[PDB]
Amino acid sequence: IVGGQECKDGECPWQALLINEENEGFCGGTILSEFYILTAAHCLYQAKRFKVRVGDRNTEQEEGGEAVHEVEVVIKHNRFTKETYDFDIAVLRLKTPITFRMNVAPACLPERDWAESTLMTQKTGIVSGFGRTHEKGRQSTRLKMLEVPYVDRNSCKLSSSFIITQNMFCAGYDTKQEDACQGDSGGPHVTRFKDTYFVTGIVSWGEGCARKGKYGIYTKVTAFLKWIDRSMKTR
Amino acid sequence: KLCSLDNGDCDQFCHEEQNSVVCSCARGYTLADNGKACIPTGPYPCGKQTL
Ligand SMILES: O=C(O)[C@@H]1CN(S(=O)(=O)c2ccc3cc(Cl)ccc3c2)CCN1CC1CCN(c2ccncc2)CC1
Ligand SMILES: [Ca+2]
Repeated sequence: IVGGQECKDGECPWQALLINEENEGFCGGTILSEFYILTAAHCLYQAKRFKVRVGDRNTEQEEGGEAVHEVEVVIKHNRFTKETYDFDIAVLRLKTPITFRMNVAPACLPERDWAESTLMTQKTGIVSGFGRTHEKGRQSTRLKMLEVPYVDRNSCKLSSSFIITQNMFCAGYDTKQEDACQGDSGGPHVTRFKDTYFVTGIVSWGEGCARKGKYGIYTKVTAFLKWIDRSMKTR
Repeated sequence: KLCSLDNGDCDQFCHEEQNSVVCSCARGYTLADNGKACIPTGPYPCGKQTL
C-alpha cells in the first residue's frame, strides 16, 4: 500500500492474509463470515499450498490475537482467465470457524442495487493489505489502509491500457502516491456508510503502483454478489 | 418512497418498495421497532470495527 495510514486496533477487522508454506503472506482477503473468505481469483496461483491468517496487524511481533486457518475448499470462478483478468474473484471455505474477537470480525455483504446506488456513488472507499509500500520495495510489516476515491469509469477506461470490463472498477488517484501495490491482491475493498462497512471490491490488478495517470483496478463485488451466495451455500 | 432523499432514513439497505420506503439490514442485524434502525444480535456484527 503506497501511502495510506496504519490500521489501528480493531480498525480493519475484516482483513485477511494468505500465507504460503514458507509462512509468507502473499495475498489478501476479506472475512465474510466464520467459515468463508473472499479473495482474488488470481491469488490461487502464487503458491502450491497456502493458509489464511487473521487478526494480525504486524508481521514480525507476535501480538496475541493472531490465528491460522486451513482451506477446506477453494471456489475459483469459472470464467476467470489470466489473459484478461476478467472475473477476478474466488471464495475460500475454512475448516475451523474463525472466532470473532478483537481484530477479527467480518465485513457486511450489501444488496446489489442499494450498493451500486448508495455505496459506489459514495466519495471514497477503503483498501487495505500488507502489500509493498513502494513498487520496488519489500512487503510490509504492519497492516494498513488507504482511503481511495472512486474514479469515473470513463477516465478509468481512458487511463487504462487493458479492457476495463463490467466486472471491474477503478479507484484511486491520478497523481498522488497512494495506491495498493504488490501483495495486496485479493485484499478487501470496503465502502463506509453510517459507521458500518460493506464489501465492495477485491484488490485485482493495476499498472504499477500509484503511477501517474494510472489507477487501481478492483473487482466489482456487486457484480458477483449472487455468485458469492451460492458459493457460501457451497458449490 | 425516495431512498433517494436520505437513504430512506434507513440504517442500511433501502428499498422504494411500491409507493413507500422499506428499510432492511445485512445478516446479523434485525430491523428496529421503528422500521429504520438496524440492531446487532451477536457481539461481532459484520461491518463494525471491533473497538
Ligand atoms: O497487477 C498485476 O498483478 C501486476 C502487479 N504489479 S503489483 O505491484 O504486484 C500490483 C498488484 C495489484 C495491484 C492492485 C491495485 Cl488496485 C493497484 C496496484 C497494484 C499493483 C503491478 C503491475 N501488474 C501488471 C499487470 C499484468 C497483467 N494484467 C492484465 C493483462 C491483460 N489485461 C488486463 C490486465 C494485470 C496487471
Ligand atoms: Ca502479529
